[PDB]
Parts: sequence; structure tokens; C-alpha cells
Amino acid sequence: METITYVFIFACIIALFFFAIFFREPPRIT
Amino acid sequence: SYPIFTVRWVAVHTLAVPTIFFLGAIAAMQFIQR
Amino acid sequence: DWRVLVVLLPVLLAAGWAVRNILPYAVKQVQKLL
Amino acid sequence: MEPNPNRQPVELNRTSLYLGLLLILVLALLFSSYFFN
Amino acid sequence: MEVNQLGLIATALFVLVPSVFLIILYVQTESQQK
Amino acid sequence: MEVNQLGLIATALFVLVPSVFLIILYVQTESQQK
Amino acid sequence: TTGERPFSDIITSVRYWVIHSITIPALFIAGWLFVSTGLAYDVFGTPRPDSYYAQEQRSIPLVTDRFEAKQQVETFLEQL
Amino acid sequence: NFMLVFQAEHNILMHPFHQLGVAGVFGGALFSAMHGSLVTSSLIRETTETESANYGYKFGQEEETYNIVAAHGYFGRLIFQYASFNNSRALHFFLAAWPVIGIWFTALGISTMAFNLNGF
Amino acid sequence: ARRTWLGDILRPLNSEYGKVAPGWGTTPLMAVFMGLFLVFLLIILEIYNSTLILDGVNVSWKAL
Amino acid sequence: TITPSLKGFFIGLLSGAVVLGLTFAVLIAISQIDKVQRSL
Amino acid sequence: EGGRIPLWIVATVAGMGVIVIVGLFFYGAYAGLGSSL
Amino acid sequence: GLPWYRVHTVLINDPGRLIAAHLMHTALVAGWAGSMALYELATFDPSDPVLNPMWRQGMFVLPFMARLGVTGSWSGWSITGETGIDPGFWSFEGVALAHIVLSGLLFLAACWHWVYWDLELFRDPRTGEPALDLPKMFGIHLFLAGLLCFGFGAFHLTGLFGPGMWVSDPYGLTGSVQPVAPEWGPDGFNPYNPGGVVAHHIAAGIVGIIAGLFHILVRPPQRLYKALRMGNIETVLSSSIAAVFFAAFVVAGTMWYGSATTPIELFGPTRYQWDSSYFQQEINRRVQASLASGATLEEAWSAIPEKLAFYDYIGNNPAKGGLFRTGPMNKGDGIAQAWKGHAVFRNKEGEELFVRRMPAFFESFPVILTDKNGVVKADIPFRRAESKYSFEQQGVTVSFYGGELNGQTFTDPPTVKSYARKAIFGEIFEFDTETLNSDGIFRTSPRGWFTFAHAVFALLFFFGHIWHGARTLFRDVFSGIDPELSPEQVEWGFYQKVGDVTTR
Amino acid sequence: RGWFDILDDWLKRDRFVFVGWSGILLFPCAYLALGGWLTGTTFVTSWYTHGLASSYLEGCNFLTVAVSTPANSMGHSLLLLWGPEAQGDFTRWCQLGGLWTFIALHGAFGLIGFMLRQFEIARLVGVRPYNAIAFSAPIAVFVSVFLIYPLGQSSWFFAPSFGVAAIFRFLLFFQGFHNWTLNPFHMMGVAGVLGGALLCAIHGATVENTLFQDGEGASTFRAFNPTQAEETYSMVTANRFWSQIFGIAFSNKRWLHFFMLFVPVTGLWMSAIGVVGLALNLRSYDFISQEIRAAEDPEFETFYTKNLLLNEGIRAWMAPQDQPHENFVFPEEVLPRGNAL
Ligand code: CLA
Ligand code: CLA
Ligand code: CLA
Ligand SMILES: CC1=C(/C=C/C(C)=C/C=C/C(C)=C/C=C/C=C(C)/C=C/C=C(C)/C=C/C2=C(C)CCCC2(C)C)C(C)(C)CCC1
Ligand SMILES: CC1=C(/C=C/C(C)=C/C=C/C(C)=C/C=C/C=C(C)/C=C/C=C(C)/C=C/C2=C(C)CCCC2(C)C)C(C)(C)CCC1
Ligand SMILES: CCCCCCCS[C@@H]1O[C@H](CO)[C@@H](O)[C@H](O)[C@H]1O
Ligand SMILES: [Ca+2]
Ligand SMILES: [Fe+2]
Ligand SMILES: [Mg+2]
Repeated sequence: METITYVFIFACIIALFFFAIFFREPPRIT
Repeated sequence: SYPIFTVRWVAVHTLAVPTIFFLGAIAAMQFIQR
Repeated sequence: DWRVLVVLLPVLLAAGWAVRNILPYAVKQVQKLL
Repeated sequence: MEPNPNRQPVELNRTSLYLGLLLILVLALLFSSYFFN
Repeated sequence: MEVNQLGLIATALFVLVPSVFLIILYVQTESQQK
Repeated sequence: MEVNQLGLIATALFVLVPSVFLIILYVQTESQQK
Repeated sequence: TTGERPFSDIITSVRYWVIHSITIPALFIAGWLFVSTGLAYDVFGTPRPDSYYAQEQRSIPLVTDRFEAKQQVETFLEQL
Repeated sequence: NFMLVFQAEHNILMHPFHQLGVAGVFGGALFSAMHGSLVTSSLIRETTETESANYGYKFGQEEETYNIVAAHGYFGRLIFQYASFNNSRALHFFLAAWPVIGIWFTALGISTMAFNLNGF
Repeated sequence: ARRTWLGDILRPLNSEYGKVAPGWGTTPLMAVFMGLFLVFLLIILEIYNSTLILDGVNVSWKAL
Repeated sequence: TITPSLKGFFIGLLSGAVVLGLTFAVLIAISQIDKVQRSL
Repeated sequence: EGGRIPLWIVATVAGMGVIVIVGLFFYGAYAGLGSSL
Repeated sequence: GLPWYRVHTVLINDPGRLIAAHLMHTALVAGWAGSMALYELATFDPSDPVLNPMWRQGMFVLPFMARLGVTGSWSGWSITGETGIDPGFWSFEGVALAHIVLSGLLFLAACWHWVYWDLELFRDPRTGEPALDLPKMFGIHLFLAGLLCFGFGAFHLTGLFGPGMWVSDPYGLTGSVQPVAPEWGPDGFNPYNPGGVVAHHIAAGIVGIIAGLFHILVRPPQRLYKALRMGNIETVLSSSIAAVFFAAFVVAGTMWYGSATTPIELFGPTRYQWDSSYFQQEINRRVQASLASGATLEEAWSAIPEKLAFYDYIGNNPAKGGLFRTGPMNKGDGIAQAWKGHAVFRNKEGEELFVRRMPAFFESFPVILTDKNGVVKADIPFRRAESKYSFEQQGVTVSFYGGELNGQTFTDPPTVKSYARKAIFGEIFEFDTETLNSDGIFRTSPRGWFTFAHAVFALLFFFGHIWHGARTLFRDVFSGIDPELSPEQVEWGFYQKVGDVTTR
Repeated sequence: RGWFDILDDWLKRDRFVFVGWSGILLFPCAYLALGGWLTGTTFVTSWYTHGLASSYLEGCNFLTVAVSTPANSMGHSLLLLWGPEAQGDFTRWCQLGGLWTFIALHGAFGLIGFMLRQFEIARLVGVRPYNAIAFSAPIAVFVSVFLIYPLGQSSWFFAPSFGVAAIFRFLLFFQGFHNWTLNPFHMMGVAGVLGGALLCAIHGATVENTLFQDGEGASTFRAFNPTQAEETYSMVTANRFWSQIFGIAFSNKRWLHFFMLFVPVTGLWMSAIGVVGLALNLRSYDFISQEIRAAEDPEFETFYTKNLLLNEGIRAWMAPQDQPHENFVFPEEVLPRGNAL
């Protein structure tokens, strides 16, 4: 149960990295 | 032309005057033997 | 202690050798501010 | 009722969402060992 | 391992409650008129 | 009483996950342009 | 730009050095003598090299009493 | 474990290159907070009180977004005038060099205690 | 805005927003009370700290 | 009675009042001698 | 008044004085008190 | 829109909804108190105030109810160990119920004030703008606080109309709720004198009444109104936060050092009573007095109350816990059952030996035994090959006086060593470790947990003070500095006085 | 007009060293804290409080001098010069450790004065007071470590002593007795300090390597004017570089500089909370599940159990000289040691 919890949180962070890079708000010059 | 005794003058000497006294003390210490 | 007068006599003569060489601007600049 | 003039809309932009989720998840990764003890 | 039996729910709610707070706020920002 | 040790987190997530889904949908409806 | 005389003016002037060729060495020598006369030891209560221990006892004179600590260091010092 | 055994075997705390490392990261953290606070302190008013001030800067705008003369006027009076940077290029070079040099030296500390030249 | 029975009774208690006494007013008296209060806090701190030790005042569980 | 430490407390109180009083007396005097100049 | 002693000479002499006094302190690390001997 | 960390600023210009939010906060806090008390009543074992008092059981609000005179349950027990008591309505359960009902009523009032926010009372009569006259509000509230403070001291604490407060002997053996008369001499400022608590509330209350009247009747000086921005409710937030972090540091301090308002039968002993061997000295005094009166050693030690021996044990020291070692102290060493008696160690020559006690700093500690002059006579070695002081070499035995093991002597080295290991903790007790599946690792008491939370919150509230004081005094630049900021105001030499354009 | 306003005028004169109302608190307290440290490290022993030499006069060097804490028997005495311990005797006061509380307390009030200076100058110049707000982190550290920690312990003796090697001893004490590296509040402190140093380096390097060519010199510092309206470096190019290198990049300069304050300030505040816990010995010392397993299974070993053995060595080998008031005598057969060493 503890191992599942640690790996789950880690996996969410890796997923977050993916969205934060490839699905970021695009920088736009105004 | 310029004033000579200022707040700056006081601040400079509150630090510089003991610093020289202390350096003379610590220089003397280098010659103390047990 | 006699050493107190031995230690401070240098500082005593230094403060006297610097007032007598700046006194024409110590009481002077004091009299200009008033 | 007459409307309250002090209401204001609230916002959380996408970068703030990502920053906040990172903070929470990393804080969880950090404190979880101590919660399990 | 003999871990704290509340550690799982403590960790789960520690993640979920503030994460959900942020998701609610983000989604209702996106749905505001552009 | 010797209850199932996962009963608490099961019940908490059973409540939390679908309630949060509804709250997200409701709040982002309210924030839409009227 | 606050009105005081620039430091570069001061420390390149002969008058500055006339004064401070006297005052800086006087202070240095006074500090030297504060140590060389032994006065520093007595002002601050710092043991001289022969005054940390008595000849037979090899125990630290540690203060163990808060309100008569002053008198206790006096006793430890009379034991030298 | 690595840090504790390293201290036992090299007295790294008493090594001047690790002390430079500490000056590097304490100072880097200090200067990050200092620089962050001075720029933030002098942001030019572009928003109302119900907006994040961050919306007062637009990505790629040509005008600078804070008043460095105001920031220098503050910091130069906090210490004294000539202890404060008025040149943004000098300031940012200093921000780069201080932690980088400190970390170079602490890396060299580990890399030379690797050959057992140890702390004082 | 809505008037209520209770609100009308309380109205004079919330009617002087912004009203001030001229100049420094009672600031000097206030400073005296602040100074006395600083000395009071210093007294009770030093009693608790055993820096100030008073006859009949044994700061211990024993002899309460 | 006035214990030794109460006497000491009074000495510290008086010493602090003297430091503050002399400090402010000197600052007030200097501020009066060397006033800022303002246009009328 | 100011300027008669060039600043580069003041800097050189002062810097040399710093080296001398610090050098004296390093000498003392090897002699007398604190030398371990 | 508003960033997430500013959502509550919508209340700044809305006195009615600010009151509603304050009512809701108050409802939540009162609901916590009621909930916490019910949880504690559902878990508290009242059967043994000697070796299983509230502070061994992780009780946090129970001691606060007991401190002010709530000591009985509707089910018939009292926290001093009585049976068949009638507390009336104000039992622990009645207090909890009262807080739950109060919580519901505050919740309903919050609803009303949120809906009916636009009351004429909240509008300045001249401008029609929302406006609170904070200087006069302060006088009204200070007067009320003074009346309540005075009444608490003069009626409740004195027992004149109320129950009094918890008081005890210097060793926390016979604590109970008693009327307390005010102490009007200098010993009133002794933190350990309860009469000073009474005198404080009488005198500070009267001062609050007088100052409250002053603040109702006299307007702020213009110079202070302007300097402290007394038209801005955030100035009150700043100075109120400051007063609160001061009070929080004070209650953290008096909890850790002990005072008349943090008694050891409610919160447990202090770390300093272990540091100074406070209870060991009194135990030895009583034993020596018994011996001088002709008692035998078994009789002298059998006369020691188990409650007194239990305080002389490091498992009750609040500086022995851990930040993530959760729950009651009973979860660690166990539920204390009985004193085993006083262990006297002797070597083969018959000299009495003393186990060196563990200081609070040490998670672990060796076993070393000295004679009465501190000379080492035995120990438990780590390396054995050069051991000189082992219990086997020195013939160490242990005899017990008083408690369960009174009159018994052990000579088997493993048994003697096991008791020596316990003696580093002080007096030796039998524990039930099964009921709670106790893990044998020390935890702190409510004294420790209270002190930790309040020192931490106090330090955090220092930031809140700094933050809201800054917001108050710098409100004009909250969104940034003047876009046309005169470079002459920040460059040197233009103005004689920094930031004053009238100075050239 | 009015002596208060006249005094306010003089305090706020634009001069080489700004004074202000805050200066009345700051300058005497800062000068005395620094002067006390220089005085003690030059001339004052720790023989009677610690059994240690600690001054240049006794033969120490810059790394080993200190103004050491008072003896444990002093408790938390303010140790005022006129107090009941020293009774006005300056020499005895130094021997009792009075310079430690002198420096700690004047230092505390000087830090207050300095943060008031930050507020006062920000108000006079017209800037927002974020520099003062950031300085709350140094204050939180100083107060938690030099005041709250010893106040939770038995006496000032266990506060840090004011010296280089003395502070190193404090670090190793916290490892061996508190397992302070295991504490998640210290870990957040480390992340904020190293993260702040990282932000300092990367931002300074990024600005210096996205500069616009605003002059002809190969040395580029002269091509900046403090009064210029234009950014001196390209945020757009900097943003693309880091986006392509690291995956994300700043796009908002105001957020960037706030974040540079937030990270180290928050880290120091977190470390202070952990130290408040250690004032009460409320440590992150152990993982209970680790200990239950290791106690039952003598083949189970982790880096966590390895570090506790090191801690046990620290306590047994350092306590007799580090805690002289305890009069520890540990016969060498009881000292924990591995094989041979
Ligand atoms: C002042 C607050 C306070 C204090 C001092 C206590 C004290 C106590 N409680 Mg009570 N309690 C409280 C409030 C408090 N409680 C509240 C608000 C609730 C509702 C949740 C409870 C519900 C409760 C229950 C159900 C129980 C207790 C119990 C106890 C006892 C054991 C405590 C323990 O193990 O803590 C452990 C403490 C910790 C592990 C510390 C947690 C530190 C956190 C996680 C740090 C978070 C850091 C943060 C994420 C950092 C952000 C960084 C970011 C800003 C960058 C102890 C007497 C126990 C008991 O024995 O009952 C009889 C018990 O069973 N309490
Ligand atoms: C009486 C206490 C008090 C009150 C009434 C306020 C009120 C306010 N604060 Mg201040 N503040 C305080 C103490 C207080 N503060 C303390 C102790 C700190 C240091 C921690 C601060 C640091 C602070 C900052 C840095 C800021 C404010 C801001 C504000 C304003 C917006 C608040 C908001 O919308 O948050 C919304 C909060 C959320 C949506 C969620 C917060 C979640 C927290 C972090 C985690 C869990 C909290 C938990 C439920 C709390 C239990 C509390 C209990 C233990 C005490 C509001 C005027 C903001 C401001 O000035 O706006 C202009 C702002 O930027 N406050
Ligand atoms: C602003 C500058 C400042 C501040 C904040 C401090 C603060 C401190 N000093 Mg330091 N000191 C200073 C400047 C300062 N000092 C200077 C310039 C010197 C060189 C002379 C010293 C030399 C010094 C020494 C040698 C020592 C200290 C010590 C101390 C500590 C104890 C002080 C004390 O108890 O005073 C108590 C006195 C006051 C608080 C004065 C208050 C006056 C009140 C407010 C007036 C009351 C009047 C009343 C209200 C009128 C009512 C009238 C009505 C009835 C009509 C404290 C940390 C002691 C220390 O650090 O020990 C470890 C110590 O031994 N100081
Ligand atoms: C309506 C109504 C009613 C009812 C009421 C009720 C039923 C109430 C309840 C209430 C309640 C029942 C409440 C509760 C509350 C609680 C709370 C408010 C809590 C909080 C908590 C917190 C905040 C925590 C925090 C934390 C954590 C979680 C972890 C550790 C750390 C800390 C401590 C921070 C009646 C019928 C009477 C009548 C009228 C109407
Ligand atoms: C405590 C006290 C007090 C006060 C005192 C004072 C205020 C003092 C001051 C003092 C001082 C003020 C001193 C000074 C000193 C200084 C010194 C001793 C210095 C040294 C330096 C050096 C050695 C340098 C080094 C270096 C560096 C740092 C870097 C660069 C390079 C080199 C290496 C050069 C009183 C009486 C109030 C009261 C009683 C107590
Ligand atoms: C030879 C080992 C057995 C001899 C008695 C051991 C000391 S006493 C022993 O200690 C345990 C730990 O505290 C307690 O849980 C238990 O109640 C108690 O009997
Ligand atoms: Ca079990
Ligand atoms: Fe920047
Ligand atoms: Mg030498």
C-alpha cells in the first residue's frame, strides 16, 4: 500500500511534467 | 568648502578607531609564548 | 592600574595631535553653522 | 435581493494550476513517508 | 512494514483536497467569457 | 470493532471523487457569461 | 551626492596623512600595550597560559551555581 | 550517510572550499531574495487592486517593467549609495558569478578531498 | 440600505467615522502609559526569569 | 525590603533612561541647530 | 588639499600593509600560542 | 479576476458580510470545541487518575474544561476519581452540547448577516458609503472585554459566583477545583501563585473598563489617526495580529515552564522537573524522613505514593517525544499499571550502586552504575574483550522496595541488566502494552503538543503582522509605484530630506 | 514647526549613511552586537562556561574563536551586567558568558531596527516594502535558532555559540541528537536555499547572455543607462531558449522576480518551524516501521539505520566534553565502536 502510494504520486508528477510542457499556455507577444 | 565632522565621520571612526586598536592587540598576541 | 595610563597615553597624545591640526576648522565650522 | 456590489470574479490561470499541482504533489511525495511512519 | 494505518488516507486527502480546490478554480476561469 | 482497514478510504473517495466532479461542473457553469 | 567630502579627496590629501600618521600608529601601539602589559587578561578574566590549572588537579573550573557563580570563579581562581 | 562519513574522514566543514560553497549558496539565496524583492518593490503601476500586478507586464514588451532608479535609490540608502548597483548588466553578472564561483569551489573541495587534502 | 429597529438604536455608535481630536491630542499621556506598561512587562519578565528576586516571591512550584 | 536584585533592577532602569534621555537630548539639540531649509 | 598623494600609491601602500599584518597572523599560527607545540 | 489568495478581500468594504464571515469562523471554532470534547469523552478512560490520567491519554481539551471547574461526567465519574457525583448540567458532556448548539446558532446568524448585508447601520450618514468607526468600536469592545475579564476574576475564580480554578500541592498529588482569593502583594506576579491569576483579572478588568470608557469618549489625535491609518480596517488586522502572536508566545512559554494555569495533573509534568530531579528529591526526602522515624527500608519505600513515583519517570517527560510519533503517551511505553517498586542495585561487596539516568537529549543511553561518590563501579559493556566493569564481573544484584516487587532480590545477570536498563528512565513501572499495541517508543504529552503548535503559530503570525502592517502603510502603492516617479526623489543631492519635495 | 517635526527633518536628511527614526534602535544595537563579538573573540575565554579556549588572546584563530554560551547552570538567565549573577562586575560577567546574551539580545533588537529601516526607507522613496517582507525570513531563523531553541532546552548553553567552529559543532550536534537531516522542515529549507542559489545563478546568466547589442564595446557593461526605457536583454529570446532546453520558461518578468523572493524566503521560514519543534525535542528522529522491522530482522539494513549508528557514535563520543555539566564518565568498554576503529 505504501509503495503504491509513493509510485502513484511520482507518476502524477511525471504526467504533470508532460502537460506543463506540451499543454502549457503558449507565450504570445502582444 | 566641505564640513569635516559629519554623521559619516562619526560612523567611520566608531568602526575604524577600535579596528586599529584591536589589530595592534592581535599583532602583539603573535609573540606570546606558553 | 599603571598600565591603564600606559595604554591610553598613546591615544591621549593622538587626539591632541589631531585637534591642534584641525582646530582652525573645528570651532570654525561650528561657528559657521550658527 | 438587490445584488451585492462587492462581488468580484476569481481566476486561476493554467500556469498557476500547474504550479499549484506541482507544489501539492511534491509536498505529498515529501510528507507521505512521515504520515506512514 | 508496520506503517501507520491512517497514513494512506492522510496522504490521499493531502493530495486530493487542495488539488481539487485548484481544479475547480482553473476550470471556472476557462469557462468565463473570452 | 474489527472493521476493514480500507473501509475508511473507500468511503472517503466514494464521496469525494463524484462530489468533486459535480462541484467542478456546477461552478464552471455559474462562471459562464450570463 | 549627499554633500560630504569625497573619500578620494580626503585620503589623497597631505593634511589627512599628517593627522593619521600620528593617530593610526598611536592606536595600534595602544592596542599592542593593552596585551603586552597583561592588562587584557585582567580586564576580561582570561587565564594566562599558566593559570588554566593548578599543578595537581586536572579538572575544569566549571561554574555550577547560578546565583553565586561570581563567588565560585573567585574560589576557582584562588585555587591557582 | 555520504555527508556524515565525509565529515568524519575529511573534516569538510573546516575546509575553506566548502566554506566558500556555503557562502555561495547562502549568498545565492540572499541575493535571489534581495533581487526579487527590489524589482518587485519598484514595479510600475499598471493594474488595479483587484488584479495581480503580474498582468502589468506583457511578454515581449519593449519597455522595462520596473524602475531601477527607484530600486537603486532604495538600496543605496539602505546601505550606502556606492554599495548598490545602478547598472543592471553589472548586477546580473554579479548574480551569476557569486553562486557559480561558490559552487565551483565546493565542487573542487570534494574533488580535492578525493585525494585526501583535508579540512584544517 | 435597510433600516431596522436594532440598527436605529445602534446608529449613533457608528456615525463618527473619521472624527479626530486636533493635533497631538492625548498622545503625551498615551506615551506615559506605554512607558509604564513597558516597565511592567520588564518586571514580570525578570521575576519569571529570576533576574529580579523579591522577598516572599519564590518562583517555583514549591511554596506556590 | 529592597533586595540586591531590586536595587540592580533600579540601576538598570536608571541606566537605560539616561542612555535614552541623553540620546534624545543630543538629537533634539542637533536637529534644532541644523535645520532643513525650505522655500517660503 | 586633496589630490597631492596619488590614489594608486595610497592603494598600493595600504594593500601592502594588509598583506604584512595578515602575514604576521599566519606566522603566529606556527609559533607561540595556537601552534600546537 | 481576483487571484486565489485575495478572494476574501471582497469583505473589506462590506461590514455586514465581514460580520457574517466572522460569525461563520466563530461557528466553526465552537463546533470544533464541541466535536473535540465529544471525541475525547468517547475515548477517555476515567478509571485511574493515578497512573492513567488525562495527559497520558492524549487529551487536549479535557484539561481546559477541568482547569476552570468542569470535572464530572453525567455518567457519574469525576476526573479526581470520585463516583456517584452529580455535576448538574455543566458536565463535560453539557459543555460539549452547549458548544454544538452555540455553533448552530452562530451559523444561522451568519446566514442572516450574509443575506441582509446592506444595513443602514453600516453606512456613513454623511456620505452613504460603507463605514465602520473603528476607534469607537474599539472602546465599546474594550469596555465589554474589561467587564467580562473583571467578572471572570471577581465571581468565577473566587468562587463568589462560580466554581473557582484547578489548584494543587507542589507535587501534583491532590489537585482539585477550589475558590481562589486574589493576591494583592508582590507574590501576585509569581507565575506559580494562583491568587495572582485572580488579582490580574480583577485589576486588568477594571483597567479595561476605564480605558474602554476613555476610548468611547475621546477621539484619536489627528496625528495618530493619520499615522496609523485609523480609517483603514486593515490597520486593526495588523495590530490585532501582533497582540495575538504576543499572547501565543506567552501561553507557549507558561505551558513549557509551568505556571499556576498549566498544572501537571492536567497537562503532565514539565521537562525541567526531570532536569532538576524535582520528584526524585522529594521521594528521597520522604524516604529519609521515614527511615529517621524508625521505618524499615521496605516500609519507607512502600509509603511512597505511586502517583509521586510515576512523576519520577522519563516516559512522562514532555521532551522525549517525536514530531510524527502520534497519539497518546500510552501508545508508546504502554498503559501504566503499577509501580514495580524502587530498585536498589548492589555489587558483590554490598556497596549500593546508582544507575546513571538518561538526560532528555538522548534517544538512547548506556547503562553505567556509580557508587554514592560518582565513582564508576559497573556497566553494560559494548566491546566485551577488555570489559572490566560487567555485571558478571562485579556481581551486581538488584533488590526492590515498595511496589509490586517489594522484598524481592534478583541475581541472574540478564534479569539484573534488564532492570538496570529501565532504571535509566527513573522509577520502574509495569505497563500494559497489548491493549493499544504500544510500540515502546516515547511520545510527548499535551504539554508538549500545546507548546509546539502555539510557538509555531505565534512565529507564523509574526509574518501576518508584517504583511498586513505593510499593506496598511503602503496601500497607495499596492499595485505599483507612481508611473511618473520623479527621478529627483530617489537620486541623491536633490532634496535635503529624503522624499520631501519642499526641501529643494 | 514642532520639535518632533524638526527632529523628523534631521533624522531623514539625505546623507551618506541614512539615519531615520529606525536608526535610533538599529545603530546602537548593531554596533554593540558586532562590537561585542569582536571583543569576545579577541579577548574573552570560555574556560569557566565550557572548558574551552575561544579568543585570539588564548591562541585561537579566526575559525576557532567564539563568544560561547553561558554555563548550563545559568539556565535562561538574561545575565544582565547589573543582574544577580554578575552583580555589576564586568570581569565576572565576561567569565560567566554575559557577552553571549549581550550579543544575542542586542542582535535581536538590531534586526528589528534593520527591518524597520527597510520599511522607513521604502516609505520615504515611494516603493513597496517587499525587501522588508523578505527580511522576515532571516528574522524567523535568528529568533527560532538563537532564542526559541535554547528556551525550549535546559539553558542558553545549548544555543549556538557565536563562532565559525562553534557553529560547525552545532550542526553536528543537531545531526547526532536530533537527526535533523531527516526532518522535512529542514529539507524544505535546503530546497529553498539551493533553489534560491539556482535562481540567482540562472537568472543572472540568462540576462547576461540575452543582452541586446547596445554599444560597440566587446565589454558590454557600458552599454546600459539606468534611465533607459528599454529592456537591456531579450525576454522573448530567453523564453524560447529555456522552453527548448528545459521544456518550460518564464514569460512574465514580474512573476519571475516575485518567485526569486518566494523560494528562499519560504525555505528559511520552513526551516525555522522545524527548529521550533527541535526546541522541544519534537524531532523527526525515526521511522517506526523501520525500527520494528529492523528489531525483528537482523538482516534488514537501510541507509536510515546506517545513519542512526553514526548518530549513536556522535552522542557517546561527543557528550562528555560537549556537556561538561553532566560530568559524564563513559568507561571505554561502553563506547559504541565498529570493528578495529
Ligand atoms: C493546537 C492544535 C492542536 C494540538 C496541540 C492538539 C494535540 C493533540 N491532539 Mg488534537 N486535533 C486538533 C488540534 C490540536 N490537537 C484539530 C484541529 C483536530 C481536527 C483534525 C484534532 C483532532 C485530533 C484527533 C482525532 C486526535 C487528536 C490527538 C491529539 C494528541 C496527539 C497529537 C498528535 O499526535 O499530533 C501529531 C502531529 C503531527 C504529525 C504534526 C503534523 C505537521 C503537519 C503535517 C505539517 C504540514 C506542513 C505543511 C504541509 C507545509 C506547507 C509548506 C508550504 C507553505 C510551502 C495531542 C494531545 C490524538 C489523541 O490522542 O486523542 C485522544 C487523536 O486521536 N487530535
Ligand atoms: C486574523 C488572522 C488573519 C486574517 C483575518 C487575515 C486576512 C487576510 N489575509 Mg492574512 N495572514 C495571516 C493572518 C490573517 N490574515 C497570517 C498568520 C499570515 C502568515 C501565514 C498571513 C499572510 C497573508 C499573505 C501573504 C496574504 C494575506 C492576505 C489576506 C487577505 C486575503 C485572504 C484570502 O483571500 O485567502 C484565501 C485563502 C485560501 C483560498 C486558502 C488558504 C489555504 C491555507 C494556506 C491552507 C489551509 C488553511 C487552514 C484551513 C487554516 C486553519 C487556520 C488555523 C490553523 C489558524 C485577507 C484580508 C492576502 C492579501 O493581502 O490580499 C490583498 C495575501 O496575499 N495574508
Ligand atoms: C536603543 C538602543 C539600545 C537598546 C534597545 C538596548 C537594549 C538592551 N541593552 Mg544595551 N546599551 C546601549 C543601547 C541599547 N541597549 C548603549 C548605547 C550602551 C552603552 C552605554 C548599552 C550598554 C549595555 C550594557 C553594558 C548592557 C546592556 C543591556 C541591554 C539589555 C537589557 C536592557 C535593560 O534592561 O534596560 C532597562 C531600562 C529601560 C528599558 C529603560 C526604560 C525607560 C522607561 C521607558 C522610562 C519609564 C518612565 C515612566 C514611564 C514615567 C512615569 C511618569 C509618571 C508616573 C508621571 C537590552 C537588550 C544588558 C545586556 O545586554 O545583558 C545581557 C547589559 O548588560 N546595554
Ligand atoms: C445548525 C443548527 C444546529 C446544529 C449544529 C451543529 C450540528 C453543528 C456542528 C458543528 C461541527 C461539528 C463543527 C466542526 C468543526 C471542525 C473544524 C472547524 C475543524 C477544523 C480542523 C482544522 C482546521 C485542522 C487543521 C489541521 C490538520 C487537518 C492536520 C494537522 C494540522 C492542523 C491542526 C492545522 C442546532 C441543532 C444545534 C440548532 C441550531 C441549528
Ligand atoms: C562589548 C561591550 C561593549 C562594546 C564594545 C565595542 C563597541 C567594541 C567594538 C570593537 C570593534 C569595532 C573592534 C574591531 C575589530 C576589528 C578587527 C579585529 C578587524 C580585523 C580585520 C581583518 C583581520 C581583516 C581580514 C581580511 C578580510 C576580512 C577579508 C579581506 C582580506 C583580509 C584577510 C585582510 C560596551 C563597552 C558597550 C559594554 C560592555 C560590552
Ligand atoms: C529479563 C527481562 C524481564 C525482566 C523485567 C524487565 C523490566 S520491567 C518490564 O519492562 C517492559 C518494558 O517497559 C514493560 O513493558 C513491562 O511492563 C515490565 O514488566
Ligand atoms: Ca504488539
Ligand atoms: Fe532581474
Ligand atoms: Mg601563535
